[PDB]
Amino acid sequence: QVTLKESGPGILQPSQTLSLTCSFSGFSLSTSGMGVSWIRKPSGKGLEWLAHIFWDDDKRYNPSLKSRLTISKDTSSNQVFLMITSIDTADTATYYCARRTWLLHAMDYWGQGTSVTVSS
Amino acid sequence: QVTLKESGPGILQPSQTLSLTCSFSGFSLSTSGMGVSWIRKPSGKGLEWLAHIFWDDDKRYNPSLKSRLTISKDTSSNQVFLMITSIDTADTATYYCARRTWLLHAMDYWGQGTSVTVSS
Amino acid sequence: DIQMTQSPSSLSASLGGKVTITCKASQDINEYIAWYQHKPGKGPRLLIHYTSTLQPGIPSRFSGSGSGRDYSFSISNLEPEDIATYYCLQYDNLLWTFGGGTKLEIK
Amino acid sequence: DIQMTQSPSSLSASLGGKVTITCKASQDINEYIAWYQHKPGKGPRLLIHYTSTLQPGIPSRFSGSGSGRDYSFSISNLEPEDIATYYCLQYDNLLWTFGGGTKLEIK
Amino acid sequence: VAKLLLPTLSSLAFLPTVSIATKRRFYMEAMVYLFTMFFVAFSHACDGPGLSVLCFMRRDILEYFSIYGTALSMWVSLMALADFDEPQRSTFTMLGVLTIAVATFHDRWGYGVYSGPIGTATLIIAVKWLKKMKEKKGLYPDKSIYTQQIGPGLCFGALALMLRFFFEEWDYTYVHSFYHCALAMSFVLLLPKVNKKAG
Amino acid sequence: VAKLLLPTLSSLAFLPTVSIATKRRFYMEAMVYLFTMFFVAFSHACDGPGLSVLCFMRRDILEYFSIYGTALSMWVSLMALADFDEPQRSTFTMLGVLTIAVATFHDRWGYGVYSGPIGTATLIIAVKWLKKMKEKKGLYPDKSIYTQQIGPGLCFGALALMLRFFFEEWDYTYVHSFYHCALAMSFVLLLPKVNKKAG
Ligand SMILES: [Zn+2]
Ligand SMILES: [Zn+2]
Repeated sequence: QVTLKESGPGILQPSQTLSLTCSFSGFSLSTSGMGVSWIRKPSGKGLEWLAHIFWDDDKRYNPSLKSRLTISKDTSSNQVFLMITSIDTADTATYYCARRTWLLHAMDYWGQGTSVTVSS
Repeated sequence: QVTLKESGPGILQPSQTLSLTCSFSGFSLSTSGMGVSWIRKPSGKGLEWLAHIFWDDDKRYNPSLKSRLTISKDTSSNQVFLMITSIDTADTATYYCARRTWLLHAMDYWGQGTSVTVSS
Repeated sequence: DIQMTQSPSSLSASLGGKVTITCKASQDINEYIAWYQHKPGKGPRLLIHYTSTLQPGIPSRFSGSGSGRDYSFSISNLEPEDIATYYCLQYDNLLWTFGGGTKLEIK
Repeated sequence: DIQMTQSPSSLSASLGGKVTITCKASQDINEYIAWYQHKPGKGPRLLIHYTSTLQPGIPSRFSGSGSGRDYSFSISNLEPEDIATYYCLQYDNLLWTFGGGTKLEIK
Repeated sequence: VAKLLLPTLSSLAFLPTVSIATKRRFYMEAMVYLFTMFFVAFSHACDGPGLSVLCFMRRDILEYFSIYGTALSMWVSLMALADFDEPQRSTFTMLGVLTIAVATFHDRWGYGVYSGPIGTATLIIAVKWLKKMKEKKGLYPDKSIYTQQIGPGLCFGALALMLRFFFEEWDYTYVHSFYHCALAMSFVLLLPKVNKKAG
Repeated sequence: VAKLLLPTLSSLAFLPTVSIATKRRFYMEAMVYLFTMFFVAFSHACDGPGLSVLCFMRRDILEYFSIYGTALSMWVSLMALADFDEPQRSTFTMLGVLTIAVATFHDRWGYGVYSGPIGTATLIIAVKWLKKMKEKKGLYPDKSIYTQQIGPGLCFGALALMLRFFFEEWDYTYVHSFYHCALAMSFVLLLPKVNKKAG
């Protein structure tokens, strides 16, 4: 098996920072050439890539949003964490995390995806 | 000297065909590699190229307007003639004719230019 | 980042019929496309991980072709299980970019 | 046909000052630009018939430079006679295309 | 008897190579394989006594250009595998031409004439691909390219060079035919599927 | 006495040529001029008795590559004057390499070694430019290119070849220095102002 699972607050206010957390098994991000990705479907839009984090602790952010993403990792729990700051009605989306490999670079296992909505 | 002169009706109705005539001296279009050009400034716009006619009787038309231009030549009078068909308020312009050479391809003598306006 | 357009935003197709999606990239992306089946209420599956190379455990009806700015994804004699939203991923740059997605529907 | 943009649509310049016009082509046009001085109420004069080659009988203040999609036209210490509308002509294809023209004005 | 003709006739193993290279728009590489096919054929045609009468240049020339042509065919195949941009493509193509020309002159029969090109080509290829693996953080030529061009191409390359430099000592007549065949397949399998720079 | 060194020392006339070609991003042509500068220097260094002790390859090799290098320098200069797209560029570059290599081998000292390239280059150039003059209905390379590259470059070309093939019969010592100088200036003046394919 290979598995990823997305966990977060779901419902919260705008003008806030949210934590999104990815927990995974069948592999470890400590493995050479291994990477974990963050991607979201905004409500009724095509898919949007957010962030990468890699085995070597190298990191990459979407230029449109890079000012308000902070990714990080824990190989003890086998988890990866992403923070979106200054959250807004445009961030009403399903958020996914996915495992990229070395042999082929496109992600080959996605998590089930978790809903985020920001409202009063 | 080299000279070109533009002559035409000036003021006329829309939904009509107009004849524009270019008469020139100092050279003849019978000369090897010689060409005469038609170009217009529409009222308050940048310059617009219309048509070419060449010593070998080869001809070229602006793709935007090509359906309503007919160029022709007379080396006996040293004149070139251009017809614009189905004339419209967009054709309110100053029309120029200019001499292209073989050694350098851009036109090097323009005529003084003649006004065209189409109105009721 | 290199924008991509999947030509059909949605397709209506007969069960047991052929269907194809065309993807056009804004620049040459050196055959680094992957095609995903997003079945609603579940995480997407990887079908094709190069222009044409299928992932192991994917039925042989799925195929892709094309090279340099124009690629195609194809199903031969589609099953009712194949009704999903289909995305192309550009992955040449680490600035990953998706197409708009194609919502396939049964006729 | 290959569209071109002269960066300034109009310029305000001191008599005896330097002034420059930048032309950007939509494709590479292989140094086949010519620059024209359209003095109002008269037929245009050819100043420069390649990127840099002046027409005979043109004062030495006029000069042009650049290559492949970006060219520049220049006057050094301009006279009040030099106040005119300046056009660039693309003449690579026989589909001749002008820039929008730059109306130079005295400060 | 067939052993007279078989070293000459097996030189036509490159006729598939030039046909494929031409179809894939590799027009330069198609010259170098066609040139080699011609000079390898006439190099063997002079040596066999029963058809030595047909060939029309001195042994020195046909010998040199059969070796040079082969060594350059290896080079342009390897400088086609690693696709380079115009200033590096034209430079590295010419680096092979000038190096192999001198190497073939300086010591004609020495394994150096192939070791120099294959060593330099492998260094240039490996440095380009290791830079690209560091940029993309993944196996740069897709596993499909490794399993269907590089692996098979170099497998035939090792087979050809071990037929030429070991097993030619046991027999010349069939082994040198297997060498012409094996090496013609390296020149096919090392080429990309299309010449990308043809547009 | 200076007549010993002057045929060797005047080979450095190509050092401006390689410096200019490198600055204009003509990196392949810069190899061929640098290669020629080296092999022309050592070709003359062996012949002069008072410095014949320094050179380290056999006369046959340095003689061949001084002639081949020069004939290919003419070729790549003329295939740089007529800028070609990638499949034709790579093909016509290699057509020169393979033709001149055989021509220099087959009759080393024959005027054919330069006549073949200059004739073929002029045919390929003239056919490309006449097609482009018919397309544009005007003098295709601007009068500025004719008066500042083609005219001067071929003027030095005629001077060099008439110094080599006529007036070398009257004197070798100074005339062959004027030849090295004249031909180094053809290789400068025939090159375009920039390598357009470098991007
Ligand atoms: Zn052989
Ligand atoms: Zn010499």
